[PDB]
Amino acid sequence: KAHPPELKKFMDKKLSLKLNGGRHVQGILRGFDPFMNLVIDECVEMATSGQQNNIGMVVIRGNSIIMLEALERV
Amino acid sequence: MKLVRFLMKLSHETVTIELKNGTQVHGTITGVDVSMNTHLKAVKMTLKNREPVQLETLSIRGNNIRYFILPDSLPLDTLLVD
Amino acid sequence: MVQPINLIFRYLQNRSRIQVWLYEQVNMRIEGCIIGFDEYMNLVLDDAEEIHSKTKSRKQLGRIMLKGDNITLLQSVSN
Amino acid sequence: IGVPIKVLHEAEGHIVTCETNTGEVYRGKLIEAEDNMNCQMSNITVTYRDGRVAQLEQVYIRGSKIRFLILPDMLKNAPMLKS
Amino acid sequence: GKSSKMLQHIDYRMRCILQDGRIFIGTFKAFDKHMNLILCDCDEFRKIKPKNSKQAEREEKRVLGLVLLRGENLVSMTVEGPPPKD
Amino acid sequence: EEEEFNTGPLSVLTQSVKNNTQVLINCRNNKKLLGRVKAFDRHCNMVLENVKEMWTEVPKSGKGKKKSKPVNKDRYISKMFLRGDSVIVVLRNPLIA
Amino acid sequence: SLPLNPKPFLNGLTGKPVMVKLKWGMEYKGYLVSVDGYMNMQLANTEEYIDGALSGHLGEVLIRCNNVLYIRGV
RNA sequence: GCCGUGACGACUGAAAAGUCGGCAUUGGCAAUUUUUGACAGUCUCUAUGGGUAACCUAAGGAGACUGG
Repeated sequence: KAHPPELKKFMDKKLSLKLNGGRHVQGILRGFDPFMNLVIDECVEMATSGQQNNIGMVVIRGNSIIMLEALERV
Repeated sequence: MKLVRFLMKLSHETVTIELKNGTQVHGTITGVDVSMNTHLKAVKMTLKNREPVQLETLSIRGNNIRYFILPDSLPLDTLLVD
Repeated sequence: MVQPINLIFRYLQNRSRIQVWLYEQVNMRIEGCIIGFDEYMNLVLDDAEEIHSKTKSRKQLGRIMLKGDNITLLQSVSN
Repeated sequence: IGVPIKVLHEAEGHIVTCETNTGEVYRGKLIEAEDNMNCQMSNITVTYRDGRVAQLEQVYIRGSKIRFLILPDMLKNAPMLKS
Repeated sequence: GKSSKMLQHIDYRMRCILQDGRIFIGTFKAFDKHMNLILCDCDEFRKIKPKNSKQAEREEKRVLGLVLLRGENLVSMTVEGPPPKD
Repeated sequence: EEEEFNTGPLSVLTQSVKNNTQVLINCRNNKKLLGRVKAFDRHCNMVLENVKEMWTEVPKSGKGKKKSKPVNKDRYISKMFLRGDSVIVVLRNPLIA
Repeated sequence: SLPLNPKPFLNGLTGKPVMVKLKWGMEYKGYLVSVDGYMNMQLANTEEYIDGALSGHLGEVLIRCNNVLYIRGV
């Protein structure tokens, strides 16, 4: 207990992140903690309009992470 | 102090419970546990915007409770003693 | 590997202006300079602003402590 | 550790269906299931709330944001009939 | 005291109500601390729980099968029918 | 712990139980419960007496054409238990007076 | 400032005029009497601002921690 | 109900420490994956429903928006 999420496999891979609020971003996994809070580099916001905007390196709180999908092969 | 202990004493009382989802539950308490999970018998349960349904038994996850309406008769000062 | 908490510690040290995505509220986001933070990701922000994405309007706040409950996402802004 | 959790770990390597808190439906092979219900899957078919389908190679869903899972019936027989 | 209130209904057919308002009916085979539930031969209903609705009893019924439901999303449970013997 | 109930924000509840004074509880259900605190705990579960519950409603399109006017409502509840998560705000006042 | 944390900030703000925004968009202005470990909050001479406009003058008030979005000194 | 803690004991380890059984209670269980809530509220669409037409209705099913 106080377990890690099993995410080493996904380290330094490009990912597609579905967040709550119908929000979606894409970026490279740079790290994580036991709460599933993530560090995502070269992150891009995929606006509901279809337009995408570069936001750089960011922190996503694991709380609000619905789902992730790898855009690479692990 | 721990008020769930108080609720655990209310076996065989009849109560009305209002749920977080608006549902109204009237029945006789068979058991409250430490998580406030509540079990009843002879239950008339009215989901918001339905006519009641009667169930011989119903088991509620504690967190889904808004509040209990207790018997007017209930001797609270007795029950609050430990 | 970069740990998320450390990124924040970096934000703190840098005094980079930060934009926070809130939980289940898209029309408003919060901005400010992280002065300090705690184990619950509660943040102390300086010269903070409410940002209305719909109205293009900003509300001026000053000294803010934002509960971490609301944090969806943490980003940096050049401004 | 919970009885249902042991049965979930038993389904690792099997095809399972997962519905999220938002009602998206993911069907494919369960690679890894963590204690907190965090789920790694592969070769997915996803069916959105509008009905449309898509295909994904690799996914990972947080346990909290799962509403439920459907497991094979291959599991129903044993050994957990003791409880 | 007894802990039995769940263990009593084990092996029975059970009507479980979800937080969105769905109705899951299956054979109650296991539970835990969180009230994560194991439901064998489980179907989902949406429109009604029949009390002999003269028009029909069953609309939007779906066969699911072996279901594990997370307790977070459970609201309540009542006894639907006795255990199947099998 | 008692010290934290006594001097912390929950002293509002501690003070209401000791003085048998009224408090209004703004509640998640959009309802307000007005009454006396017989007991309370960390979570703000409470056992309440002489509760006046107040809320507001609409006829909700009684016409059939989306026409209604807001309506206040109330009801008396002598004895009841409130699960504390539903608490938004708890108000102490010159209410009891 | 050299690291100014949540807890001390709030403690410095006790004895002061504050306004708290709640997640639900209500706002409450008053003197912060105290806060506790869970970040429950006690105001005196509270006022309510809804839609940013003075609604009700309320007096002494407890706010449950989970409701709080943010607190501002003012 | 869940998990700690203190000794006693047993079994391993080079060590640091690790594992197991029974006993005991001076301990806790609202801060991201479950049980002390992010929920609350609004509006449009649909007859497999009724109606003589005109049309009225929306349980169920679908979508949009607010929380300044």
